[PDB]
Amino acid sequence: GAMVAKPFQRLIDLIGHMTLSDFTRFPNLKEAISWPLGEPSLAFFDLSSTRVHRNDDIRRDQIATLAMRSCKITNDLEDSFVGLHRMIATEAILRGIDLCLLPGFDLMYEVAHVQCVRLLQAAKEDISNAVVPNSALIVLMEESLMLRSSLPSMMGRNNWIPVIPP
Repeated sequence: GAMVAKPFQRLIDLIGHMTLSDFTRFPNLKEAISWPLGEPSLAFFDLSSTRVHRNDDIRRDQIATLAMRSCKITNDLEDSFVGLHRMIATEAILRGIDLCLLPGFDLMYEVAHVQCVRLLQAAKEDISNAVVPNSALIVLMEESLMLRSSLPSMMGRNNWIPVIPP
């Protein structure tokens, strides 16, 4: 059916035009977008943005592939969507994200939402290590500012574990 809201749509649409190296240059941010695939990816942003020109015919295949790679079920497409929905809920519970926002109708949006929450918590740690801001970092700073005033609960728990340098 339809979701009750899509709180991070605007941020998603900004991130969908950025590039992977705008995030991978910062250690905590890199880790933020390395869930759920086990490598840094903007693919869920790309499929969720309202600004990205995509082709509908191949959307369905891309979504299937992303689900299968996330949860590692490849033998049944519907099991893999269940599997990805489970990953979403698992991470959202840890992040303190309200599960009413994530009913599993638009799994691409839901992963990007959870990644946004990860990014906003991760940015604080990179900033307190005095990284050099780029426009990706500034966008995250601005969204946090807006939320601290509007609806601080949308950012979840302040429980990001800092990445340790190699």
